[PDB]
Amino acid sequence: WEQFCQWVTSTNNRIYVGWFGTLMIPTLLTATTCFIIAFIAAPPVDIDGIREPVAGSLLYGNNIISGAVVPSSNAIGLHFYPIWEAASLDEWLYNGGPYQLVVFHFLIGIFCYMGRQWELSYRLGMRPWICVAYSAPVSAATAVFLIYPIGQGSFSDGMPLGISGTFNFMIVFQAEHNILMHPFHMLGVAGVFGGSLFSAMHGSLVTSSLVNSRSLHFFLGAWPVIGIWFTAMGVSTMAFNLNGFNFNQSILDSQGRVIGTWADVLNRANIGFEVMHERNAHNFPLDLA
Amino acid sequence: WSGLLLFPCAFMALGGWLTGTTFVTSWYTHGLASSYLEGANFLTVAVSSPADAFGHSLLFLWGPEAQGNLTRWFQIGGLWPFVALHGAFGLIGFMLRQFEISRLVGIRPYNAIAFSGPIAVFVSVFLMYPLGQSSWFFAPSFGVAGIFRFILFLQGFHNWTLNPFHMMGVAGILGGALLCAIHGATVENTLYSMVTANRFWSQIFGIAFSNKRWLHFFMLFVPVTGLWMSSVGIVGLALNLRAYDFVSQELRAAEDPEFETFYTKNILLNEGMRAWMA
Amino acid sequence: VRWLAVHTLAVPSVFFVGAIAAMQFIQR
Amino acid sequence: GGLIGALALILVATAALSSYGLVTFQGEQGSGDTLQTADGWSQFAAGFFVGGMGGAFVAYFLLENLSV
Amino acid sequence: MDGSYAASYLPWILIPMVGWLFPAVTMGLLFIHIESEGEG
Amino acid sequence: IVTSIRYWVIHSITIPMLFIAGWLFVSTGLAYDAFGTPRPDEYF
Amino acid sequence: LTLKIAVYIVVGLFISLFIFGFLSSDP
Amino acid sequence: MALSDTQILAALVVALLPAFLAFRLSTELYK
Ligand code: CLA
Ligand code: CLA
Ligand code: CLA
Ligand SMILES: C=Cc1c(C)c2cc3nc(c4c5[nH]c(cc6nc(cc1[nH]2)C(C)=C6CC)c(C)c5C(=O)[C@@H]4C(=O)OC)[C@@H](CCC(=O)OC/C=C(\C)CCC[C@H](C)CCC[C@H](C)CCCC(C)C)[C@@H]3C
Ligand SMILES: CC1=C(/C=C/C(C)=C\C=C\C(C)=C\C=C\C=C(C)\C=C\C=C(C)\C=C\C2=C(C)C(=O)CCC2(C)C)C(C)(C)C[C@H](O)C1
Ligand SMILES: [Fe+2]
Repeated sequence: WEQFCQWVTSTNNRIYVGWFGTLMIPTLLTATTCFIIAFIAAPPVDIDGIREPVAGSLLYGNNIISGAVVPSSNAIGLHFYPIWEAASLDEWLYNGGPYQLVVFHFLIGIFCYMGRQWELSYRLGMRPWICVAYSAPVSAATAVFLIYPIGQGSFSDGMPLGISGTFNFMIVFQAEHNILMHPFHMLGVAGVFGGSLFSAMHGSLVTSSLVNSRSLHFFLGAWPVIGIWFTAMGVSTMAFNLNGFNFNQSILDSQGRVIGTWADVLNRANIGFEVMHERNAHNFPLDLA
Repeated sequence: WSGLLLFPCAFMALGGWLTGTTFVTSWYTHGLASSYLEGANFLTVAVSSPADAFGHSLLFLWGPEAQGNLTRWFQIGGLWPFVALHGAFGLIGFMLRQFEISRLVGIRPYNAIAFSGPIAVFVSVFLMYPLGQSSWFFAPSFGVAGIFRFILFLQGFHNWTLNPFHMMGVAGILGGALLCAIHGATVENTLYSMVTANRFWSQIFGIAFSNKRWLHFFMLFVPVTGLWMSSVGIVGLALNLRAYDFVSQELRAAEDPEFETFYTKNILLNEGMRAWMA
Repeated sequence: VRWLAVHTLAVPSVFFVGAIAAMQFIQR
Repeated sequence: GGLIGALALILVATAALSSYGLVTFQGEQGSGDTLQTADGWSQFAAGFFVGGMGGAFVAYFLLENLSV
Repeated sequence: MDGSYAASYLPWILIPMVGWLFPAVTMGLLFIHIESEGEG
Repeated sequence: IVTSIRYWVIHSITIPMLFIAGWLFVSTGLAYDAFGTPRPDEYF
Repeated sequence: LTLKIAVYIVVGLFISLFIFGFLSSDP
Repeated sequence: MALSDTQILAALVVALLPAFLAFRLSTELYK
C-alpha cells in the first residue's frame, strides 16, 4: 500500500493530489455530477410551500440563462434532508434535496481544495499566503450558502445555482435587508474596485517596462482579500435579521413633518420591491359585471 | 504641458462637490434635503441632479436659466452639470497627462489605455444615459445614496442584470480582483522566483501561467475590457435596449399556473417595480 | 507654484470645517 | 512665544464664553438686557474673539522689534 | 522631542489631541448635556 | 530666522479668524440666505 | 435504508483513510 | 526587524472599527 501513498504525496505527479486531494476529489466529482443531473432533469421543485411549483431544469422548458437548480422547499425548512429520510426518490426530487446534497458536498470540496493548496505549498518549500488569499472566496461562499440559510431559518431562501436565480436572490436580499446601505457591502465593493485598479495599474507598469515591490505586491494582494472577508462577515450578520443603516425619516421640521432624503427614496424603492404592485386606495374598479 | 490643463478643472470640480454636499439643497429639484446644512449625514448628502423643468439645458451661470444670480443658480441645480462637466474635462485631461508622460519617457502608453476604461464608464453613466433619457432629472445623483437609487431605478426599468454587457462587466471586475489577489499572493509566496509558482500552479491548477508578462497583461486587460463592455451596454440602453427577453417563456408561464421560472419572477419584480411608481 | 498648490486647498478647508463644526451645534 | 500663548488663551476663553452662552439662555428669552440673551451673548463672544486677536497682535507689534 | 521608532510623527499630533482636543471636547459636551433643562 | 517668525505670525493671524468666520457665517442667518437652503421652520 | 448504510460506510472509510494517511505523512 | 510605518497606520485603521462598535454599544446601553 505504501506505493499508493508515495504516489499520493508525490510532488512529481502531472496533476497534484496530496492527502487532502484524497477527500477533495470524491466530493467535488459527486457535487459536479449531481449538480449536472439536477440542472438537466429535475422535476418542478415547489419552493414556498404553496400551490406554485417552480421549475428550474432544462428539460422542463428553460434555457441556459433561465436554468437554475431550485433551492429546497419551505416544507423542508432548515431540517437535514438526505435521501434515506425521503420515503421515496420522487419526494426527494420534488423537495429540492439535490440542492442540499450539492451545497454540502461542494462546501466540503472547497474546504479540501484549500487544504490541498496549503499542503502542496508547504511541500514545495514556500510560505503559504496562497491559502490566505483563497480563504476569501471560501468565506464568501460559506456565508452566502450556509450561514445565510441558517440565519434566515430555512434553506428555501438560499441562492439558487443559476444565473437568474442569483439575480432574484440578490434583489430579494436587497429588498429584505438593504445590503447596499450596510457598510460591509461597501467594504467589499471598495475591495473589488481596488483590486481591479491595482490590477490595471500593475499590468500597465509591467508591460510598459517589458524587455518596494515586495510590500507593493503584498498590499496589492491583501486589499481585495480583506474586502471579501468584510463583505462575507456582513452577509453573515445580515443572516440573523441585521440590516444596514436606516436613515429614513431622520430629518424633521419645526412642526414634525418628515423632509425626506435619498435614503428615504432607497427605503421606498425597497418597499416597492418587496411588494410587486401598487398600494391601497388606488381606485379599483368598483362595479364588475 | 497638459498637466496644467486638468489641475484647475479637477480642483474646481472637487470644490463644487464639496460646496454642494454641505450648502445647497434639493428642495426645488427633488423635494429632499441633500446637504449637511439641513441635517444630512455623509451617506445621505448628494449633489442632486437638476429638476425636470428645463430638459437638457445645461443651466449656465451666464445662461438665462439663472441670469447671473448665484442663489438661483444653486436652486435650479446647475451645480450638478457644473461638477459633472468639470470632472469629465479634468478626467480627459488626466488621460492626456498620462499620454504625455508616456511620450516624454518614451515607452508605450499603457497607463492611458488602461485608464480609458474609467473615462468610458463616466461618460456613459453620467452623460450619455441622461442624454438618451428625457432630461437630467433621471440622471444619477452625485451621492452614495443617489448612486444606489439610480442602480435600483435602472434595474426596475431595464432589467440591467439580464443584459449581457453588465454580465460580462461583472465577470471582468471579479476576474480583475481575483488576478490581483492571486498575483500578490504568489509574489509574497515565492518571496525571478517564477519556477516555483509555475510548478505550484501546474500541479494545482493544471493550466498554469506561461509567463509573468502574460499574467500581467491579463490582469491589465480583464477589468478594462469589462468596464468598456459595461459602458457600451449602457450606451446601447440609451439607443437600443440590448436585453434578450425570452417572450416564449413569458407566454408559457402567463396562462400556466403550474409553470414558473426565475426569469418569470424577475419579470414579475420588474413590472411590479414599474407599477409601484404609478 | 507650490504656494498656490497648497493655499488653494488650505484656505477654503478651514472655513468649511469651521462651518461644519458650527452646524454640528445649530441643529435643534 | 508670548503671542502664541496669548492667542491660545483667548481662543480657550472664547470657547468657554460660547459654552456659557449655549447653556445659560437656552430657555425663555427676554430683551430687557441685550447682553443676557442667547443671540446677544453669542455676538458678545464673537466680538470678544476678534478683539482678543486685535489686542494681542497690536501688543506684539509694539513689543517686537523690527520684523517689518 | 523625537524618537527612532517608525512613524515618529504620530505622537506629535496624537498626544496633543488626547491632551487638549479630546479633553476639551468631552468636557464641553458633558457640560452641555448635564445642564440641558427639562426632560428629566 | 526672521523668515520663520513671519511665517508663524502670518499663520497665526489667519487660521483662527478663518475658522471663526466660517462659524459666524453658518451660525447667523447667512448660510440659509446666500445658498437658498431653507431654514427648518419654513418647511411645509 | 441500504443506501443510507452504503453512504455511511463510504464516508466513514474515506475520512478514516484521510486521517490515517495524514498522521503517517511520509515526507 | 523593527515595524514599518505602514504597519502602524494599518493598525490605526483597524482600531477604527472597535471605536465605532464601542460607540454603538454605549449608545445602545444609554437607552
Ligand atoms: C457596483 C455594483 C456592485 C458591486 C461591485 C458589488 C460587489 C459585490 N457584491 Mg453586491 N450588490 C449590488 C451591487 C454591487 N455589488 C446591488 C445593487 C445589490 C442589490 C441587489 C447587491 C447585492 C448583493 C448581495 C446580496 C451579495 C452581494 C455580494 C457582493 C460581493 C461578491 C462576493 C462574491 O461573489 O463572493 C466571492 C466569490 C465566490 C464565493 C465564488 C466562489 C469561489 C469558490 C472558492 C470557487 C468556486 C469555483 C466554481 C464553483 C467552479 C470553478 C470554475 C472552473 C474551474 C470549472 C462583491 C463585493 C455578495 C457578498 O457580500 O459576498 C459574501 C452577496 O451575498 N451583493
Ligand atoms: C458559488 C459560486 C459561484 C459560481 C460558480 C458563479 C458563477 C457565475 N456567476 Mg456568480 N455570483 C456568486 C457566486 C458564484 N457565481 C455570488 C456569491 C454572487 C453574489 C450574490 C454572484 C453574483 C453574480 C452576478 C451579479 C453575475 C454572476 C455571473 C456569473 C457567471 C459568469 C461570471 C463569472 O463567474 O465570471 C467571474 C469568474 C471567473 C471568470 C472565473 C471562472 C468561472 C467560470 C468561467 C464560470 C463557470 C462555472 C460554472 C458555474 C460551473 C458549473 C458546473 C460545470 C460542470 C458546468 C457564472 C456562471 C454573471 C452572469 O450572470 O453571467 C452569466 C453576473 O452578471 N454572478
Ligand atoms: C488601552 C490601551 C492603550 C494605552 C493605555 C496606550 C497608551 C499610550 N499610547 Mg497607545 N495604542 C494602543 C493602546 C494603548 N495605548 C493601541 C491598541 C494602538 C493601536 C491603534 C495604539 C497606538 C498608538 C500610537 C500610534 C501612539 C500611541 C501613543 C500612546 C501614548 C500617548 C497617550 C495616548 O494614549 O494617546 C495616543 C494613543 C492613542 C490615540 C491610541 C488609541 C487608543 C487605543 C486604540 C484604545 C484605547 C481605549 C481604552 C480602552 C479606553 C479606556 C477608557 C478609560 C480611560 C475610561 C500612551 C503611552 C503615542 C505615543 O507613543 O507617544 C509617544 C502614539 O503616537 N498609541
Ligand atoms: C473605484 C473607483 C475609482 C476611483 C475613485 C479612482 C481614482 C483614481 N484612479 C486614478 C488612476 C487610475 N485608475 C486606473 C484604473 C482603474 N481605476 C478604477 C476605479 C477608480 N479610480 C478602475 C475600476 C480601474 C480599472 C480600469 C488607472 C490605470 C489609473 C492611473 O494611472 C491613475 C493613477 O495613477 O492612480 C494613482 C486617479 C485618477 C487621477 C485623475 O484622473 O486626475 C483627475 C482628477 C479629477 C478630474 C477629479 C475627479 C472628479 C470626478 C471625475 C467628478 C467628481 C466626483 C466627486 C468629487 C465625488 C463623488 C462621490 C460620489 C460617488 C458619492 C485616482 C487616484
Ligand atoms: C480684575 C477683575 C476681577 C478680579 C480678578 C482678580 C482679583 C484676580 C484674577 C486672577 C486671574 C483671573 C488669573 C488667571 C490666571 C490664568 C492662568 C494662570 C492661565 C494659564 C494658562 C496656561 C499656562 C496655558 C497653557 C496652555 C494653553 C494656552 C493651551 O491652549 C494648551 C496648552 C497649554 C496647557 C500649555 C474680577 C472682579 C473677577 C472681574 C473684573 O472684570 C476684572
Ligand atoms: Fe508583478
